[PDB]
Amino acid sequence: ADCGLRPLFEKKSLEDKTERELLESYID
Amino acid sequence: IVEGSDAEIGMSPWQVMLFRKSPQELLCGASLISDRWVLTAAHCLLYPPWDKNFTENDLLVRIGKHSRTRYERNIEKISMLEKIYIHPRYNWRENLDRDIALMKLKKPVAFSDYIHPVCLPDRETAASLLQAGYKGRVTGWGNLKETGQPSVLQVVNLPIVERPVCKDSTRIRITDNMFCAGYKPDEGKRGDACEGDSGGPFVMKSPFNNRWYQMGIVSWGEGCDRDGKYGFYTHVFRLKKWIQKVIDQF
Amino acid sequence: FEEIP
Ligand SMILES: NC(N)c1ccc([C@H]2[C@H]3C(=O)N(Cc4ccc(F)cc4)[C@H](C(F)F)[C@H]3[C@@H]3CCCN32)cc1
Ligand SMILES: [Ca+2]
Ligand code: NA
Repeated sequence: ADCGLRPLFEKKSLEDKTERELLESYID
Repeated sequence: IVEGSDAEIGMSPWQVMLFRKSPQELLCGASLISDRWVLTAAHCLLYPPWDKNFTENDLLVRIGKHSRTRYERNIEKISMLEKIYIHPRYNWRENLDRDIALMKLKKPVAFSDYIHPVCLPDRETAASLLQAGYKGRVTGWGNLKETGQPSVLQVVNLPIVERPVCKDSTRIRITDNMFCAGYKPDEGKRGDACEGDSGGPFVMKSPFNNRWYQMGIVSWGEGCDRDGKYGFYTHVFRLKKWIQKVIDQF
Repeated sequence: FEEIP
């Protein structure tokens, strides 16, 4: 149920240092 | 991982190290997909041209790790294998088509800040995210260069490449069960998986539900981080019917 | 590699 939600990141609403690079590439 | 960077703590809590018992050495990467199941590349376990044919009792799974070589007391968990399942149509003779394997753990692993499963894509996930230019992330403890070894887990983000570009980069026959990723010569950024990283995950963070999905498995390449060459990845969604069949049955 | 217990 909680797959893919990292305890030290998404679970506490913190972002890692490079995930924004991924997001920015998701343009369509 | 060539031209990557150190991972942050808990950044890839699904990352698994496949560890040979004797001699003690890194065999491959892998991922955690539930408390009981680990996903990897078939070639990590079975590759007859190099006389590779591991049995369950030959390796251990180490989960929750950051340091490559240290025993990370009170953090990592070491798990034994109950059974290995290799795709029955894995084509080790030719092009590594269907390069996928599952491992069932003897006991379920407890989740923690450092240990947590990744999602597998459904059809809609794959259609939305598997697009040329979209970037995913590859992680591992493999070599830092084609021709040394990292102190801690490495990470690099890489764009999915257009299929004709992938096909034109190699003499090997590419199938629909593969995709490629990496930067082009003209793009100025670099990065690739390398020896030690294979079997590990290529993940993407869905911008719709903010979950990480394992879209690929590090499968093959020619050298590491060579200009005009790309890493090839097993297309997880395309093999999900087999994954489900195995988990449902066993 | 460090020895494992
Ligand atoms: N992205 C990369 N640069 C990259 C990814 C994976 C690999 C893998 C596999 C890999 O590439 N192999 C060689 C190979 C490639 C294509 C084929 F059709 C057949 C064989 C090996 C065979 F066993 F699969 C694997 C070994 C195991 C350790 C590293 N390496 C090397 C390079
Ligand atoms: Ca070709
Ligand atoms: Na390249």
